[PDB]
Amino acid sequence: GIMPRKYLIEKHNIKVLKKKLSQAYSTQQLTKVVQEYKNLIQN
Amino acid sequence: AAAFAAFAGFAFAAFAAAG
Amino acid sequence: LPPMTFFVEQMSEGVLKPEGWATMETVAGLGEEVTEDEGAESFNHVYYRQMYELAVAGDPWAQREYAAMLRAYDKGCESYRASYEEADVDANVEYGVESYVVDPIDFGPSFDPEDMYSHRHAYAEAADAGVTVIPSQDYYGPEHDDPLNGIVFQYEAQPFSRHGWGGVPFDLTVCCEKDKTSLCLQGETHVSLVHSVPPFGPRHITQVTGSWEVLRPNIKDVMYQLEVDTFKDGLLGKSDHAGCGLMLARLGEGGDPRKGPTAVGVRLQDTLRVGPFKLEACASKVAVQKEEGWGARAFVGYDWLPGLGMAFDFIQERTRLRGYGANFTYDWEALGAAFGMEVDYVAASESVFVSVNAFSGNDYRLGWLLLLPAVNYFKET
Amino acid sequence: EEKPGERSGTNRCVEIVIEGWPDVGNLPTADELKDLLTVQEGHIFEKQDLLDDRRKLEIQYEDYIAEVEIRTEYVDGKSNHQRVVYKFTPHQFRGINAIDIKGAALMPASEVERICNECLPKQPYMVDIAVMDKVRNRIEQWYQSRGLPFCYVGFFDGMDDGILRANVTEAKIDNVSVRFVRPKLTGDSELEYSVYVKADKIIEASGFQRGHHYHVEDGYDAMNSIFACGLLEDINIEPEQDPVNKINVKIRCEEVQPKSMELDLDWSFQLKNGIPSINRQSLIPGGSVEVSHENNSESATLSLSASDWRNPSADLGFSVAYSEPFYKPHTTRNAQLFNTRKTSTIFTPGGSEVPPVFVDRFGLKGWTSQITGQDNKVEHALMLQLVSTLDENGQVVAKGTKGPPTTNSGNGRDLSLSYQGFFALDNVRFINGNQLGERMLFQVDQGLNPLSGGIYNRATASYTKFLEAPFLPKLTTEQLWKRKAPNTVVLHAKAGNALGDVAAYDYFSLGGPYSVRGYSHGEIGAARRFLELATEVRVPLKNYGLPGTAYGFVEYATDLGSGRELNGNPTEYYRKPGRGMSYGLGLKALGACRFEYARDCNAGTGTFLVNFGERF
Amino acid sequence: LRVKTDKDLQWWRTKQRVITKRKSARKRDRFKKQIAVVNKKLAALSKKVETEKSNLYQTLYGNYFFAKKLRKKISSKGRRYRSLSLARYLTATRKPRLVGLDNLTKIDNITTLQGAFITKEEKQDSLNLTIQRKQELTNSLKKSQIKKRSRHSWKKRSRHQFSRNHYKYRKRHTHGNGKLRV
Amino acid sequence: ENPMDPRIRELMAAEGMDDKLEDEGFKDTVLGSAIINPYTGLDMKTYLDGKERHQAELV
Amino acid sequence: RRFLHPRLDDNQRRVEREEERVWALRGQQRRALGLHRPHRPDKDAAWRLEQMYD
Ligand SMILES: CCCCCCCCCCCC
Repeated sequence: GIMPRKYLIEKHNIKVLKKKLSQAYSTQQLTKVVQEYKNLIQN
Repeated sequence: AAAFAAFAGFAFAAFAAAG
Repeated sequence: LPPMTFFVEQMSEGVLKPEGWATMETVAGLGEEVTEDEGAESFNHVYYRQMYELAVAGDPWAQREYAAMLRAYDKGCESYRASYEEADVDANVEYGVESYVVDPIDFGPSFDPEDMYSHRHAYAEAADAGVTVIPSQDYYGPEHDDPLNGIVFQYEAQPFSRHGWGGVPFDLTVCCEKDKTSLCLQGETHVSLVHSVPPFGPRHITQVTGSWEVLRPNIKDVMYQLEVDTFKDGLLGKSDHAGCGLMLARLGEGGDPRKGPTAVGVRLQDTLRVGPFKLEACASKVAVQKEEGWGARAFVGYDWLPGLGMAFDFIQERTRLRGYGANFTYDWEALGAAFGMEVDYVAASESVFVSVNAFSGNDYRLGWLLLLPAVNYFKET
Repeated sequence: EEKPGERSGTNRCVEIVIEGWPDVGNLPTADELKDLLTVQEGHIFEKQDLLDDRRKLEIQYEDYIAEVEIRTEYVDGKSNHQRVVYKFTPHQFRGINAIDIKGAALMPASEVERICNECLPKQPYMVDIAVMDKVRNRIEQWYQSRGLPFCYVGFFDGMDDGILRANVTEAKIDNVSVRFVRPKLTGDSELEYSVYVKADKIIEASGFQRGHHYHVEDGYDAMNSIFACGLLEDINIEPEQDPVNKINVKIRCEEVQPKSMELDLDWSFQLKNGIPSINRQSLIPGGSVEVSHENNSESATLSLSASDWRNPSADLGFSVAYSEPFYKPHTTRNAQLFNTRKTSTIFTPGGSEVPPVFVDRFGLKGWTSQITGQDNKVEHALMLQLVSTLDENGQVVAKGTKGPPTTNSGNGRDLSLSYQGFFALDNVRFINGNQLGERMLFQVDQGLNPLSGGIYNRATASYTKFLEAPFLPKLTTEQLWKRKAPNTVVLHAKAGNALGDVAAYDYFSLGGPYSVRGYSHGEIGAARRFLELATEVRVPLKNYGLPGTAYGFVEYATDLGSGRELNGNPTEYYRKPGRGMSYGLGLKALGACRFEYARDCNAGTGTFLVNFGERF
Repeated sequence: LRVKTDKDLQWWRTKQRVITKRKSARKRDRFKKQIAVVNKKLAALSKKVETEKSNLYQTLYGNYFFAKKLRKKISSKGRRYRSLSLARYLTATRKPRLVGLDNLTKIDNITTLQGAFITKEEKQDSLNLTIQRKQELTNSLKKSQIKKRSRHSWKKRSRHQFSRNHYKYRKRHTHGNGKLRV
Repeated sequence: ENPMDPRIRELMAAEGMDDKLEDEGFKDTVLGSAIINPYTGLDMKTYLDGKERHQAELV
Repeated sequence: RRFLHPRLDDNQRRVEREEERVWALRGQQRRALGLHRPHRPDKDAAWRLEQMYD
């Protein structure tokens, strides 16, 4: 009975970043910011 | 009625061929 | 040569729609169950052709898509081959050597033995041939022989297609009646061409039809007809189903008219929604070699009264007797019965014809309702 | 579209490695599963493809597999080519040692041993959960092959002791019920039912006894026995499980309403100007009024047609149909009153400009037809009909004119009552598309008319033999049993003799496409007695791989010089009494269509012809 | 001059009778048009939009100007508008019979001497056995009986009569569910 | 931004619908026999599912 | 009536014999695996079933 479950922290971080950028009425920065964050994950 | 029918047919054919 | 009224009636058939492409079920779904919907099939055709072109160009994704399509097509073809082999084995198992026989055509009641000549029409089932064979029945036949004279062949194909995508729809029909005295040969062919699809543009279709008739001993003359029709949707709106057609008829002895009587006709067809009225109109003009005839048909519907059907017809001879006809149809359900009425009004002859058909399946109440002709019938000596 | 095609590129999968895939064998093998993936060797891929493949593999194989992981490893750093590895982890049991099957009394011990030997686990530790499913599948397959659908594996026990035991639970028929329903007729497009033969009789005919296994053939036989009654319209049988071994069989039956009525009405109004006048509308045309009553079973269809109202005595039409399907065990009796018109060719043959004449027969015929064996038919008919002759327009013609008499009365219209017997026996069989055997056909027409028909006796006998060609060696289709149509020689003999006084309408003749090829109907002769002999050679083209067959026929028709004996000597009038011998060669295409070129030695004229239907 | 804002399926059903009868509503000197040149045999070129709209064709692989091996024909559900079939006429009357190969009975699925149905390999084995032990070339019962007219007069007379009566009551030609599906 | 394939999504939606049907059937066959409010025929299943207003409107 | 009447009847009787054979084989199918009787219909039902699809 091994039922896998994954630790989804990066997904939550991206969602929170999107929410924070939405609350500031700066959605045009979204694709600028989130992408950079993803690069920070890679290296 | 002949002239109107001929003109309408010619115009419709030209419009269909243009596109 | 038939009168211009016949040609004007032929041209003013109504709103038309040419036949589209045919699609395989195994390849389209990549081995999965699919449903039916137009626009998603011609899209698959043109899309796979474009992806083949791009893969030839060098795009890796197009190559991957085409490879997947090829794998699915090969699997489907092998599955169909295996199914055919299994079906043949099962047919051999059921009947060891006896080929399947076909039911003879039932002509009807007569004073001759009804079971006679049944053996003549009972033949072994033919193979999976492309052509389709139908027998033709004449009006009056020999008293002591079967009344079936002549034959008609029907064929359909979609050639110039690669892997079941694309092609040119093509239909053929040939009626042949050959005896020791007479000869009747009537041929007809249809060809379809598609220019664009909704995803890649508008719906542009062109249909070319050619029909020839030969009656050797009686007429000793042949007749040729060639018509080209172009259909496009949304010409003046979201959807109008605009169509324009041109026909040429010739009665020459052979090939070119060679001074034979020619006739040229042109037709226009369109449907439009204005307010509560969805009107479909088809108007044509024909000129023979020098009278000119005009014809127009219209279908009009009212959404508040969907049960009523209204059709209008207007035919004008050469200048100039104008014939106008109006037909109304209605239906209702009576007590255990259904009654359908039709009213036809013609102003040229100032005549009105009313027809009421009745069907009852529960009891014979309508039979007891109508008993006047029994009293009306008198011996009168 | 393959691996060697694109050796170099970027982000291209090189190899697909599958590890951890269970080797039970019920599931598709490793290569079969590889062939059904989105990622392909030598093709570009992205993370979306991996996610879709993982989700699809998890969904489609949920039960067996607990988790599938897809990983990518660089074959070389600079090449950017990668290898994709799939790892499967299925659900497992901590320990399984032996397998056993309990119950399943009907299953013999041999199958019990076989299924146990089939599913032996290799290792007693960490056994996957596929073994129990395999055992269940094998048992269900065996029982379904045996024909019992409700014999199913109950569940599994013995897991505490590590003994995978499958307890098979069988089922038996317990309760049988019947319901009576009647469907109504309306245009709502949603049928409504009203709930209401003896029920005990239905149960007895079905023969569903309690405490018995249920079989599909049993259901088919019960349905056949219940539907043997002609009164019933629709039947339905359903063996539903009782909420476990009890099976409740529900039977639903609906009868047929025989009454049917069709009415028509036509109106015509002379509008002129303004509102029309209805005072003169005493009556209106009623078209055809059809009344049908199916009810044992006795078909009864009356159709009376009036051309116009206020005067039904003119242009009236009547047709009556009666049929009794269950009057006799192997025979059916029908009676039809109707009219029929057909042109006559024997009376007015062309070979000249002789105008044809149209015979019209209107009357009643009552006949009984029986199908004995499979290919034997016996028909006995008594018919009384008014026979008239009309040429072109509907005008009675006294006699034929280019003059031979048209009928026996001489007025062009008479009434005849006669008896007709038809006997057909057929041993002909189609093997590999070619027919062999024998066929006899006898027709007798006796005019018991003593009322202008008079005494007449017409006898026609036709014998056709399709025999294997003596010269041709035996084909492989007979010995090897398997794919060749034997060569055939067809010998046909037709003899027709007439005695007494017979009118020109029913006079025997000679000619026509069927009787003798190459002749128009009536060209040869019109004599009371005749003899037609046909010899044909038919060879299939399967040896050359070409569809159709090739045949050659020679036919000879002799009137025995009876044209002079015929009343009026019609053959002398049209000056074509010569006996004929026609020979021709033809090809029969797919089906029954034949295209043959035939030459007649009487005039030395050869002609092509195409015909539909078998030659004999 | 106002459009019916509220539309219902029953309105479409009512209009469908008019749609179906518009084909016969066309009346002229020759009534139905599209006749041949000098013969009464009507041409197949009746490309009415209503008729051609619910037309679906398939390119079936029938193998056993280029060769064009594939064959175009109708298959599966013919109508473009799909509707749920009425739950009736499911049961069918069938008579048990013997296969030409051997004593193997054949009612629906073929059954061997035992209770189990015949397998794929068993059919080939029986065929090989009958090839090895062929006999009775001609003196045997005739399989594939030559059907004659009036055969199954009960079936030809009363089978599926209620469906025809229901169709005569409806005269709609489209059951309605296909419209919702599309 | 990498979404699931629409075909899989629709298939799983249909499977979830039939699973919901099975769950409703089990809940009915387990709890629907009891009576909570005899005046309105309120069974235990609807009461414990929070659908009391459904019964109130149905009456 | 001296020749046609017996001959065809013979074939009919022949067919009947073959029919019986089939049922015998069906009995064997019911004999094995302990299956119950297939409750074959009577000849009165059979000749009526001739008019049916059978
Ligand atoms: C190949 C260019 C696309 C348009 C072709 C139109 C041909 C038909 C026009 C003349 C007939 C009315």
